[PDB]
Order: sequence, then structure tokens, then C-alpha cells
Amino acid sequence: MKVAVLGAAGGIGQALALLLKTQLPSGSELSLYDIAPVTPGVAVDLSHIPTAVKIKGFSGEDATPALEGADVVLISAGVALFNVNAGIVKNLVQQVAKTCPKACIGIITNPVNTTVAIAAEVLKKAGVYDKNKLFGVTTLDIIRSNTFVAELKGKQPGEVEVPVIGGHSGVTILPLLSQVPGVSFTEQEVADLTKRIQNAGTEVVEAKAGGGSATLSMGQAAARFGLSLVRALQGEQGVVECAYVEGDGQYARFFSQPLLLGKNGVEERKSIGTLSAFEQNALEGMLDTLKKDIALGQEFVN
Ligand SMILES: [Ag+]
Ligand SMILES: [Ag+]
Ligand SMILES: [Ag+]
Ligand SMILES: [Ag+]
Repeated sequence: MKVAVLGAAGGIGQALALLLKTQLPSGSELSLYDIAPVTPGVAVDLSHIPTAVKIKGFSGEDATPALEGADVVLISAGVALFNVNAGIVKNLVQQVAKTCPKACIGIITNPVNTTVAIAAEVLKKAGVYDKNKLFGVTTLDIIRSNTFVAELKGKQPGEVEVPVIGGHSGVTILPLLSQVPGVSFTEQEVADLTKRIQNAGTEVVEAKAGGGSATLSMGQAAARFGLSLVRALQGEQGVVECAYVEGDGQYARFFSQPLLLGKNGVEERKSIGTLSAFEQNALEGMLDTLKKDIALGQEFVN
């Protein structure tokens, strides 16, 4: 199995590449690509870590050498936004559609609500789009929910898993706090937890005082989703992760929901389950923003 990360020189890419080099199963290959000429040296530096993962870096305009034989392509390039990131997403996904068109594509570049629709429209212009292979990485909302819920209820952070559906934008992030096993929240606890999970990025941008956004936890989030897909792509069963994908269309063309992952991408789109009165109201009131964020990306290509 080979994983290619596009945007490896940035803060998210280097954290992503570091965690993958350490956590990818033995015999895996890791290709790093970015425009900055420092990228081959990022791989050389990571190549000194004693894990059975082959790593090589590439720079320049052409990402093809890094995409050769890629099973998973994680795109973390761009700034941490539609103005400057729409062109980078369209450019990189274009090269993916020519080199490894049947790879699993994970969009980390934000706004994920919009850039995944750009990637899909670019992929279908190449006659290549497979809605089972394109994922918007929303895992940062998952791990942020686990940290806040565990701190509130005094549980161990690694033993708390809350499902998050909807989109990646603030109002679109919907944590299903009613579905957490063994935990119950008051109606005010749900309100405070939901708003903190929806504004958790501003919490980091504010504390950094303009020096950047969440770059290490986002790398940790992209690494978790990357290894989950590699496990599924290796025949591992029961691998369930929530990701922003094009599915039923019951709420929007693209919607983050539980996904049973198999050897060809998503195996089954599991239901979002039973929703509380609060979660149902938040889902409906958010839909208008999600559809506009999707329409923005579709019109950019069309
Ligand atoms: Ag794949
Ligand atoms: Ag796939
Ligand atoms: Ag979820
Ligand atoms: Ag999930």
C-alpha cells in the first residue's frame, strides 16, 4: 500500500507525514509532494526514522512522480479561503485524475464543505469520478468532540467516541452527543458542547494570536483517517469512520455520515441513527448553508 500526501511541506503536511511514517503498517510506501523544494528533504529527514515504510519526496509543478502507484492520496495543500484554495485543489485533483484515477482521495484542504465539491466536479470532467473514493476529512471535529466530552464528564479521552455528521463549516458541524454510550448530557451541556465544537478552530487561531491555525491536531486528525482507510484497504473489517462524502442526497449532495470502509473505499453508508430534538433542529437549520457551500464549489468548475 502506498499513500501520497500533496502539500507535505506545510505545517499540516509535515505533521501528517511524520505520523504516517511512524504508524503506517510495515511494507507501506509514503510519497511526499509539495511545490517548495524543501519537500524531498522532508522525506529524507523522515527516512532516517527506523520504521519499515519507504518514503521519498518530490517538488516542483508536476506531482505525477509522487502519484505513481498511489492507493490513497491525501491533499493537505493550501492555506489554513475559497479565493486562494480553489485553484490549488482543482490543480492537484486534475493531476490525480490523470495519474492514479482509481485511488482513494481525501481532501484536507479547507473549506472542505466546498473543496470536495470542486474535487468531484473536476473528477467527473475527466470521466473518472467515483463517489466511493472521494472523502472530505472531518476527523478533526471527531477528536475535538472526544476531548471536550471526556474533559466535561471525567472520562478517559481515548475511550470516548462521539459521531459527528453534517459538514466541516462551523454551523454545519453536528456532534451527535445523544448517541454517546454511557454518557448523558443536560440540555445546556449539549448547547455549550455543540458551540465549542463548532468554534474550536477560532479557539486555536485566537490563542496563536495570528501565527496560524490548528496544524498539529489537524495532522493528527488526517493521520487517523489515513490509517483507517489503509486498514480497510488491507481487508480489515468493521472499520467505521465519519467523512464528508456524496451519498444518498437525503440532506445534501455531500454530507458527513458514518461510513463502513472496505477495499474499494466506502463499503456502506450507515444511517445517522436516532437524533434528539436538539440534533434534529440543528441538522435542518444548517442544511441551507451546506447546500450553498456545495453550490459554490460546483459553480467554480462549471
Ligand atoms: Ag483506494
Ligand atoms: Ag478507493
Ligand atoms: Ag461521526
Ligand atoms: Ag463516525
